[PDB]
Amino acid sequence: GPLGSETQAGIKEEIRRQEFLLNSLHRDLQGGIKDLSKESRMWEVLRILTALRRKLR
Amino acid sequence: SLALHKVIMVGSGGVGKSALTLQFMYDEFVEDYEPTKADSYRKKVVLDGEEVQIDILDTAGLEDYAAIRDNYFRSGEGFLLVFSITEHESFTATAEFREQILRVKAEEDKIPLLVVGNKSDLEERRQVPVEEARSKAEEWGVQYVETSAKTRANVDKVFFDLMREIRTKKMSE
Ligand SMILES: Nc1nc2c(ncn2[C@@H]2O[C@H](COP(=O)(O)OP(=O)(O)NP(=O)(O)O)[C@@H](O)[C@H]2O)c(=O)[nH]1
Ligand SMILES: [Mg+2]
Repeated sequence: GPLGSETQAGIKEEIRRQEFLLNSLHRDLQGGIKDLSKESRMWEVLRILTALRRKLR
Repeated sequence: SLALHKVIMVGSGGVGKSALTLQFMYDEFVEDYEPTKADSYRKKVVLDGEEVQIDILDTAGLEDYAAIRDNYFRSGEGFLLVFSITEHESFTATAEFREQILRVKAEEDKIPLLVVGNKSDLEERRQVPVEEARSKAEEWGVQYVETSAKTRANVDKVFFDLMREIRTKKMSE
C-alpha cells in the first residue's frame, strides 16, 4: 500500500501524490453540496498523510 | 453509522489539539511544537460495552484558507472545541470557531460539541477562570471539561463523552 516505501525520497513522492489528491478533493468539496463518500475519502487521505509523515521522521 | 464516530479538534494555534489527540491515540506526549496542517487518526475502542471506531480530524489552528477549514468542519459529526486555560485569547477565539461550525452545519438543530479547557497542569499560569469558561459552556448548552494532554487528566473522558453525544444524536434521527 501507500505506506510501503522505505526511502526518504520515496516517502516524499507518496506524500506529494496524496497531497495532490487531497487538494483535488477540497476543490470538489468547496461547492458546499454534501458528499459523504468524498468526505470519507478525504479523511482516508489525511490518515495516509499522517502515517507517511510519521514514517518520514 | 453507529459504528464510526467522526470527531474534529477545533481551536486556536498552540492550545493542545494535537497533544490531546496523540495522548488519546498512542499514550504519548512531547513538548515539541509542530504546527499542524491537517492530520487524521482512527482507533478501535469499546464504548459502553460496544466495539466502535473513532475517527479524529486534527485541524490547523493557523489555517490559511476558509474554504479548507469549512470542508473539514462540514465533514465532522462532533466537535472538541479546545482552548488553553493559560491563554485568554484562545478562549475568546472559541466563539468564532463555534460560529463557523454552526454556519457550515446550517440545517442541524443541535451539533455535538464539548468545550475543552486544556493545559490544566499549568494552573499557576491560568488566565481563564473556571467560572468564566463554564458559564460560556452553559450559555451554549454544552459541557465544559478541563484536560491535560501532558498528565492525561480527563483526556479519555472528553473523547468518550463526545462519542456518547454523537451516538445519542445518531439514535434520534
Ligand atoms: N503543559 C502542557 N503543555 C501542553 C499541553 N497540551 C499541549 N501542550 C504543549 O503546547 C504546545 C502546543 O501543543 P499542540 O498540541 O501542538 O497544539 P495545537 O493546538 O495542535 N497547535 P496547532 O493548531 O498549531 O496545530 C506544545 O508545546 C505541547 O507540548 C498540556 O495539557 N499541558
Ligand atoms: Mg496541532
